[PDB]
Amino acid sequence: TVRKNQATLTADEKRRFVAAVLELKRSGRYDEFVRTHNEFIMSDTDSGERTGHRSPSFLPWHRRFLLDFEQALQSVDSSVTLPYWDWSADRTVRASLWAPDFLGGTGRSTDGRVMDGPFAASTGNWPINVRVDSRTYLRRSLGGSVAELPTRAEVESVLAISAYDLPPYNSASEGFRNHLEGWRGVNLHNRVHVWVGGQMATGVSPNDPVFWLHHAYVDKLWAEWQRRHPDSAYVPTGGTPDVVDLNETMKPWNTVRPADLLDHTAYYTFDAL
Amino acid sequence: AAPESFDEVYKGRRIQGRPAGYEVFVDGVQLHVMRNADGSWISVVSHYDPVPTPRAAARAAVDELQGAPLLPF
Ligand SMILES: [Cu+]
Ligand SMILES: [Cu+]
Ligand SMILES: [Cu+]
Ligand SMILES: [Cu+]
Repeated sequence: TVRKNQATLTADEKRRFVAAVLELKRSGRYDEFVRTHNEFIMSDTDSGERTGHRSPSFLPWHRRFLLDFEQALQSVDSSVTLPYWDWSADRTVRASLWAPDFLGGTGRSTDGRVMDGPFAASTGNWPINVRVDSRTYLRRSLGGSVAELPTRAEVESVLAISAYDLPPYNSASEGFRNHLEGWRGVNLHNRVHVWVGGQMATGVSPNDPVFWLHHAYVDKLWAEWQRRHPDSAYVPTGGTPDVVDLNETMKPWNTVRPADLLDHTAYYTFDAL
Repeated sequence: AAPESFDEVYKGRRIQGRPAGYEVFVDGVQLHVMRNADGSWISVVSHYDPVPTPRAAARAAVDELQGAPLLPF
């Protein structure tokens, strides 16, 4: 139950994480996480119902979505937990993250195809099935569409925002959640998806295993924010159309509320917080 | 008001847009797009990267596709 910085994993831990992810792909379970996510990407809108993104529930929805995925990994290998990618620190293509023993590198310039690591199409082990772009190979263009990941000073500016979220509780909001998500301000989470490129820049972004490591670090930033602001908590707290209030349940699970997900320690701890 | 319609060949491909609340096509295949509260647009193949107009979202999708047929959403 401890989530570790990707940069600190041992060779054995890297091996076991890759093997568990590849087994979930082989069995057909992985692709249904990709499909769930795309359905919510395409339905969450600023003027209508919004649950997984562009809304206060972006953070608890991804916390539970990651917990679903980690649980599925642990059904293959109980030793595995999701590692996190601190992109403010590991900000170049020569991060061991992108080594052939972990996620593989950037895509070639012709067609963006990833050519090394365990998820390269050439292995036969990572077909892209849930897709919109018709190609069936994993693609990336690290640093192609935006030339820099967020920096720690940028992260710090966002962590300093005391209000969790503000009306109208969407992509136009001020406050912490939308600055972390990235639709306003210096842009943390959205920019990272743009920086990786390939399927990570699309609605089928969980096609790239780095999705999980990116969201595990966004999830850690929510935990850090909570520590910086013990007097701040999830909002809204009741009666808000189209938005998940603190004590309302969330789709797709229907049985869990943001309130049940604010304290990550019920589920996991970080190597350091 | 929704944006105006458009029709052009961009990088060899036909992109079309029309109010519906807005629809975009790449070579006759519908592309999911979405408008943000601030008036910017994204599509499902560039969904973390707001651009100012639906044509810009269509063009971003053609850039993303690198010649690949779009699949119907
Ligand atoms: Cu998401
Ligand atoms: Cu969308
Ligand atoms: Cu994301
Ligand atoms: Cu204090």
